[PDB]
Amino acid sequence: SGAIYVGNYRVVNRHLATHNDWANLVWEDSSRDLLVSSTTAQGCDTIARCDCQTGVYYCSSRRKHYPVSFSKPSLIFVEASEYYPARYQSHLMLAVGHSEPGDCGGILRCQHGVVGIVSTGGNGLVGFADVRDLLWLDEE
Ligand SMILES: NC(=O)[C@H]1CCCN(C(=O)CC2CSC2)C1
Ligand SMILES: [Zn+2]
Repeated sequence: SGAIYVGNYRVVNRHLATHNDWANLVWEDSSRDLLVSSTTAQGCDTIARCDCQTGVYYCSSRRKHYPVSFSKPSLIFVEASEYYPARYQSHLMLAVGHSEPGDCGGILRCQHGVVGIVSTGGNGLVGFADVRDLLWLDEE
């Protein structure tokens, strides 16, 4: 579990969104595994607006932050889950990290701010939903 709190937005994995998220919906995209809902209180996270391919992510199944190298956002095949059917998830970045279920949500960050949020993983893979192109998170 985990979310990004920027401005009056809460960014979560779409497959972990609550009823309150759906009832206060701003934007959702199943192909990216992302959902954004509105918040009453202002958040403290800042979104990175950069081209970093190195950063650090939080792994809840280890209680640890790990440094990682990650690929550029791309269309990657995601096998069948209890969450989605075989498809291609877009705007996904992969790294060698550990992951296990209970993982989605953890933040990936660089020196500029938040880059994205664990979304994929396994056999040593940990893939993350990029948010750096969502410029509207910084306003309104
Ligand atoms: N984004 C997806 O399609 C996910 C949905 C949940 C399951 N999934 C995973 O890769 C689970 C790993 C271990 S924590 C992430 C595919
Ligand atoms: Zn950066």
